[PDB]
Amino acid sequence: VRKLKFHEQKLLKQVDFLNWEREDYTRYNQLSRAVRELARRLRDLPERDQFRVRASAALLDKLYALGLVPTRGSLELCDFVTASSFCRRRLPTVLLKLRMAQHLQAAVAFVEQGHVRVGPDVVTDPAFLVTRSMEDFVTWVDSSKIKRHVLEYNEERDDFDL
Amino acid sequence: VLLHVLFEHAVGYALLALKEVEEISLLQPQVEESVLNLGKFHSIVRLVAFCPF
Amino acid sequence: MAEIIQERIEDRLPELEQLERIGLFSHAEIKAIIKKASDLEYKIQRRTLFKEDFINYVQYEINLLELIQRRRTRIGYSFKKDEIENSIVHRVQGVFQRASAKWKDDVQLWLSYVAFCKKWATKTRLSKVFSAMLAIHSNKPALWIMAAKWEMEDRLSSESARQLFLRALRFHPECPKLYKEYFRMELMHAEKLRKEKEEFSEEILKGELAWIIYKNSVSIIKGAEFHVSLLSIAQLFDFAKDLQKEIYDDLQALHTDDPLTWDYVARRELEAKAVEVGRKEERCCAVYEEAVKTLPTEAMWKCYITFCLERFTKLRGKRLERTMTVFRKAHELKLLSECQYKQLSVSLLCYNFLREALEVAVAGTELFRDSGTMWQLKLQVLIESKSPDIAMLFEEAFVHLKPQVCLPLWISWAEWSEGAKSQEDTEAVFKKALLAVIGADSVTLKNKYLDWAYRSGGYKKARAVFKSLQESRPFSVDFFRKMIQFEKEQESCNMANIREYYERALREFGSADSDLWMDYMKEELNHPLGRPENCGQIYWRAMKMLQGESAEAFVAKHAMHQTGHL
Amino acid sequence: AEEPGFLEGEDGEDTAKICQADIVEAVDIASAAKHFDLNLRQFGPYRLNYSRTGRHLAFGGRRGHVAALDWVTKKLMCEINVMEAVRDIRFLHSEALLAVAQNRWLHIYDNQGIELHCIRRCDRVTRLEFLPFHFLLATASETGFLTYLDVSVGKIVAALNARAGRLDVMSQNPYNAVIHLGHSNGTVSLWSPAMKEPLAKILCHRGGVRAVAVDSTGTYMATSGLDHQLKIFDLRGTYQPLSTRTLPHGAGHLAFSQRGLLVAGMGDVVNIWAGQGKASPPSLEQPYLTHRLSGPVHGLQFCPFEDVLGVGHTGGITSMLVPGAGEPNFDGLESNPYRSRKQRQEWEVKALLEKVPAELICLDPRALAEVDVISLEQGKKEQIERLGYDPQAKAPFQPKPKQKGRS
Amino acid sequence: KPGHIINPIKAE
Amino acid sequence: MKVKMLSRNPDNYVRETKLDLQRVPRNYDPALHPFEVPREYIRALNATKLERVFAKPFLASLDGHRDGVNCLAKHPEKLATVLSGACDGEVRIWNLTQRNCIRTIQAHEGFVRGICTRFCGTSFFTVGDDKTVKQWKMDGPGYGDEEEP
Repeated sequence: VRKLKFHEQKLLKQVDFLNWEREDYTRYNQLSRAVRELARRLRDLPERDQFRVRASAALLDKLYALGLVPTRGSLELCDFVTASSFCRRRLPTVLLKLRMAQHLQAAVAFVEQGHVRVGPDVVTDPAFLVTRSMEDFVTWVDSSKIKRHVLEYNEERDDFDL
Repeated sequence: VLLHVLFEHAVGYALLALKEVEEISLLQPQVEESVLNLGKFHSIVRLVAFCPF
Repeated sequence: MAEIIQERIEDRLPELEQLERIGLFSHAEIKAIIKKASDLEYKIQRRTLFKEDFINYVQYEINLLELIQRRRTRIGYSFKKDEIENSIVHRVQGVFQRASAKWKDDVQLWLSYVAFCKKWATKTRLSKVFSAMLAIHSNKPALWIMAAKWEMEDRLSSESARQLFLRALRFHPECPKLYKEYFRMELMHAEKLRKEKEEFSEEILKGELAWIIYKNSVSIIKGAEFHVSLLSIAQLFDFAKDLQKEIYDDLQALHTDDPLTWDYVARRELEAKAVEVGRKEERCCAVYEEAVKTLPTEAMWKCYITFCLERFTKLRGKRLERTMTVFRKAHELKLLSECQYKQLSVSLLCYNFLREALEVAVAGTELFRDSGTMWQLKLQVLIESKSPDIAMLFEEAFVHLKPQVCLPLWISWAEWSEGAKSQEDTEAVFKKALLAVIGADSVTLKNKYLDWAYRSGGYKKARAVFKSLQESRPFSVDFFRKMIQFEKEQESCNMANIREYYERALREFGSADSDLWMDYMKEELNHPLGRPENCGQIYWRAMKMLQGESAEAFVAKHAMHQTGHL
Repeated sequence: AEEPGFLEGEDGEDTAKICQADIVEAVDIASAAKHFDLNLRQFGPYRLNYSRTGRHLAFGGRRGHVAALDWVTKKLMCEINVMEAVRDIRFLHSEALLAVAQNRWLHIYDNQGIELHCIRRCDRVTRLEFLPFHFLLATASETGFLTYLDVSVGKIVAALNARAGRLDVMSQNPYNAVIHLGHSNGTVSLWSPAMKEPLAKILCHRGGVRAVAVDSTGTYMATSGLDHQLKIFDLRGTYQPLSTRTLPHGAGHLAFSQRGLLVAGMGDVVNIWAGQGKASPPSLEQPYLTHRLSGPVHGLQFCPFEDVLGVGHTGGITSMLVPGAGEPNFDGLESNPYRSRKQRQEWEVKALLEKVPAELICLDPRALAEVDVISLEQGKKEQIERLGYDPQAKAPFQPKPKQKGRS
Repeated sequence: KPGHIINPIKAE
Repeated sequence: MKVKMLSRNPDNYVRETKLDLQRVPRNYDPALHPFEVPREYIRALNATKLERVFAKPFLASLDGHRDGVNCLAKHPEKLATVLSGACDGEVRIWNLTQRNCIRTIQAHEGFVRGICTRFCGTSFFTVGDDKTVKQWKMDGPGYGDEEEP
């Protein structure tokens, strides 16, 4: 609507539904809420329960494997998982960490043309969480123009390997 | 508060008539616009006579 | 916004529905009035206001008032004036009051308000309008008179007109126009009282109340003309001969040493039969020299000479010797000025009298040797007399004229030398003239030199003179237009020469002369030797060289030429 | 300033047999431009809605084609592809906002094609209709539920279980603001968000009710059913059938114009009855105008202030010319077709400050003026249920701890 | 009127 | 067949220049303006809410007496001139427009128990605990002259 005057705002607190005329972070928030809520339940079990030991170990190793957790630890670190932890594991930002790209928009752009592969397979979805194990095996796809430039700068271009 | 004011200028004498005014609160931020704004000033003050030199 | 506009339309409804009830207007006509009134209402209720919309609103109601009036006569319906006419009239007055407040300085708007109030409004309403206008426009004497005129002639109240005049003189103590109209109105008041007695104080009836005005006004304004003016209004009324007699006697007694008073006495004496017309004139003259002995000033003399010419131009021999003596008499007194010397001499020439004009001419040259205008006046006389002294005239004239710039004398000498002197002497006169006159006055001299060459000689003589003068830069377009015409009259008509003359003229005046460019373009089309395909480049050259309004004038002239209107 | 249009035949001519081609040539070029035939055969049959101001039109196809446009000028505001079936389309208090009844949930769109809200609660909605002065959007669902949504705030004020099976026939009374629901029982139900039960039930047909409509004044109700009957009922306290006629087939769609003309949608054929309407219902004796569509009809509506009727069908969308249907003189402050953006945004602020609360909807719009006489204990009971507790009840006494041997 | 002194009623 | 349709002439409804204001035809048909009773009830409720928001009665306080105020007298001819008297015996004249004290006089010893103004407005009368009735001039003393009853 139109900007409200002083007296109008007192009468109408908010009209935000009709107030018309950059990323949702909605699904990550739901997953972050499910993890934290699950941590509350397991914390409420008796401290010497064998089920508590097994469930907490199974949960916390899963988070560590996907990279949402920095280091091996207890349920204390489990309360720090947020949308930022999920965003850090996306494929474009891993390229930005690995210095394969210097800007996020450049890192995103590399993905859809298919210059980036995770092992044998080529991944074109920017929304893709890479595991710690799979992070070791991300590289330029062969016969890509970017890989030519890297080899040319290093003076290591070999045309027998195409 | 209807009264007449005599104003002397280099060009001549001016006689003006005042219709109404808020006397007690005249020097207050909202009421003072009665004389500051030309549109509001015309509503309460009229020129009844003028004699140039 | 429109809520004020919607406010005013509903007020118009009750009188409109009454017009439907009488049958004066049809229901469709009622709709048309509402629609048009709404459009005019929108213009005057805006935040941005113009004077024209208020006039349009007022003019519409006046036209509506007339249309109602004409229809009421055909039906013979005279009722309900208050519900219909007074409603419209009151609404118009509100518009004028709003407009007059917005534009106080506009007198035309004020007078339009006054004019409407006379026709349609109550006299008490018109009283307020005059007082409101006079409050801010008291510095205009004419507005005071208009209010006083309405009170006297229309409202028939002499008392109210008197206070209006008396107050006006306090604002304008020195105005002669206010005194004269005040003088007239009191004399007009005396006439009204005289008629009043016939139907059924005495000092008022005698015009003494107007006599007080005359005595005081003369003291404030010490002028002969104002005194003479007051006597004129006094004469216009049949009664009060004593008042006319009193003012007339005071005119001679109080105002002396002024020529105007003496002239007035003389013209009054103007106001078998040819003899009877005669001895009045000497009696009028008898006054004039009587003024001369008393007042010997130069100004009084000319009033006597100018009287003499008027009788002569209006028996003709009889009027003449009066002019002869007074012209001579002034001449030894040397009081007569140069302007009246010419006026007599020209007047004598028109009536075929050729011996006196020489005496006037000689007297002017002796008195004013430097004045070249008198020398031209003498020059015209001797040609009329056909005396063989024209050659002697020029030798005397030029030696007396030390200034080199005497343009009419040089032209006259060239004209005379053509008629009664050899061809070589005419060329000698022309060459001397071009040496003496160097500036813009040489423009006319060069044109007459070229015209003489074609007539005295032939085309060859004109070509020789044109070649010599083609580099003396002060020119006119007539110099080149004449040479173009001479080339056209010859049988050869060399097209190269025609273009050569046009290029020289366009070099001098091409920046400003739209006609010269159009003439050049028409030459290439209409001439048998012309090349019409050059017209494209002439137009392109004309547009670039012409500047400002001249360029746009050429476009219009050429567009007119493309059609047959030319 | 303006007068309604007319259409009278001469020399015994019947206005029913007059075709649209004859009307177009005989009327001015501006009105002739209002008659056009959009042809969209590839996607499903179309449902249409006119904006409350007659300037704007929006439509939706069964296969998922949704577009909004100014129809006076031929400009396209938006054209989008929703990825599933669409059952109904409605405007929301202006041309700016569009609500679509998709296959699985309800969605809110801008007039430029931008999705704004997806309401997960409202699911499998068949019919939509907007109450303007309360800012309420009413939804009828397949599961049998009736839901009210407050668009001003974004909260669902009420969700009512009709408990009558599938809900597919819905209309509103502009004068009354109640909702009418048709059933296979032959009954019409009146609903308000305040009640958990219908305000009234009226038996109208010997078979299932297929269409329902009421006039702008709120006086007359028109219904049709499988029993091949067209009925007109008096809603002003009487509920009796004023007029009855037998038809070849039950009317799938019905509507009322602002001057009281009644239109019936029968398969691929549209029929219009006109009556004097001056304190009288329309005459069902003989139709006023007729027309045959290319495909079976799926939606009907009259433009608010124009002499045109909008028809949606399988072939596409057509615009008919109906002389005398639109109301001639509009008010510039409530619904101005010729309004600027700044005029529009001043109007919406006035309306928002002026919203009527939901609980005030009753059968009588003037019931608030009437003085209710109830027992004192009756008011005491009613205060309890609305609040959930007695606000004047005294809690059991607990002595305070005191000193000098009193603790 | 905003600036005018209001006097008591007088017989008239 | 004879027919006209509803065709508004645009010049009647669209303004003519940008200097012009938009035209607003009005129709008072009750069918176009429903829910009149609930609608005006909401408008009345909003007005009462705004009245409570905008209620700000306090304007100013005038200081200067050295003891409690006991008397008040307004001036018959002037709105902005008022007279006051304190228990210490001083009388003060105030300008309401300027919100300051114009004059101070030591009128009495003890309280001043009353003060009244002559109807013309050129004098006022006072009464104190010294068993005295005094008449003063409303106009202030000239220059530095001490004020005298």
